Amino acid sequence: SEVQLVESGGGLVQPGGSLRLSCVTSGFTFRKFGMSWVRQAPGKGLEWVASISTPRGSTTYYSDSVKGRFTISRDNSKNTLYLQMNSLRAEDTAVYYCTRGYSSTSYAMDYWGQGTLVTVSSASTKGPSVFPLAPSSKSTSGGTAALGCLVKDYFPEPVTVSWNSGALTSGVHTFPAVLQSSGLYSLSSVVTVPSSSLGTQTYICNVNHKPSNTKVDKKVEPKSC
Amino acid sequence: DIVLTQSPATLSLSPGERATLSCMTSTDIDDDMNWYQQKPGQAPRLLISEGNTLRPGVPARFSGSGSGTDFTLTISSLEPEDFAVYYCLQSFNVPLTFGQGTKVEIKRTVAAPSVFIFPPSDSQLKSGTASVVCLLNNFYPREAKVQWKVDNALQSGNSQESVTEQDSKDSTYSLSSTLTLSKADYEKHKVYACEVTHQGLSSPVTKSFNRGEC
Amino acid sequence: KGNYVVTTH
Repeated sequence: SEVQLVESGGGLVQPGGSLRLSCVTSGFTFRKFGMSWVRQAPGKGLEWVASISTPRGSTTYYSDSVKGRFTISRDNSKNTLYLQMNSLRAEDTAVYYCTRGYSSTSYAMDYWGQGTLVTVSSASTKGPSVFPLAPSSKSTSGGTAALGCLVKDYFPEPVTVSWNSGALTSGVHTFPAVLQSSGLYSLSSVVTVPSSSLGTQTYICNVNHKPSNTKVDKKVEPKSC
Repeated sequence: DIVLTQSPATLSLSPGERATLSCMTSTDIDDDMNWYQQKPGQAPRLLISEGNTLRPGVPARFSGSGSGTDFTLTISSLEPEDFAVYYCLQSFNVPLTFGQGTKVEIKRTVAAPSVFIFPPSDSQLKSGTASVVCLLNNFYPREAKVQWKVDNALQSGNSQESVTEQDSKDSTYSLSSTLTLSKADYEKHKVYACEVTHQGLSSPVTKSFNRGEC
Repeated sequence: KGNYVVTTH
């Protein structure tokens, strides 16, 4: 794509805090286009945030959700769009996209950046505890068993999970993380394997949470008894 | 603010079939309707702009129709790359507002889940909390109800679910439900059960364990 | 007619 929009300035912030996003554009004459910010909360749809006029940007528009807290501006000499974000709240957590208005009379977006993630939370960096989801003692003879790992209570996203250092991929399902009421995340990863393998094959989940430098390998085995 | 209502929220079709997506608006927006496609992990892409205008470079199988209050995006014959989420956007007034999306997903034959329940590990219990996990593996269609029962009492408010994207090979979903209890609450009960309702199962399937069993 | 301006002057 000849048109490029590159967002920066995102990241973690405490409730009540501020961030300034920037978007540097290339491939078109920036001063000739209206621009907008649009955001997408985790697992949700698109939501318009703000728009700014061309050329000078005298004229601006805001969603009620952000009015009075956020300010959109532009610097045409730098091909840059800004979003000043004040008094941030948890519900402002989202990927923020810089977007170009496709015509001289519409803010409907044609081109979008890749987005920048803004996470608003009071949680502290914390590595997960990793607990086995042990295969049932009643696993069907000659049939299929399930086992897994629960990766609990970490912040921030993301964690990665592999099985047997990446050698085991067939039958693996690693679920999207869930944000718990505590403000910490949890997710589970499972795999189905032959019941006949449970006594002899090793199953290890390899969990990596880079923000906390947590690296855990958990062998998941039938529970003794 | 103008409300955009997209339906159906999920459209289940096979490659080659015609897809019809609807967006109705709460007031007359003339012809200022726009349609976007979005794939997981990617930014949206504009398909059709105001006046049902097909964007340059977008394949001819995409077209928009309607004006006023009732708008349609048609994909004349679905290609594999077209399974994605689609959003409508009105650009008549500020605030600019979007529909909630329609997911175009791959239809396949009915597949019942395999179901597995997992007790909390001893190491977790040592920590003060108990998570009980129920897995529904490889099912289609997406609709699935998971009901937790503790000594036959229906639970509410203390579980969370997560679901995978459609599998690239077999077009099924998988789902986990996690029941979270304090250690003290966990230890004052005996039987933990997950009951699964899915149209592939002729009646609901329950998997259970008793505390203290191997 | 819409309630916003994109190109000013």
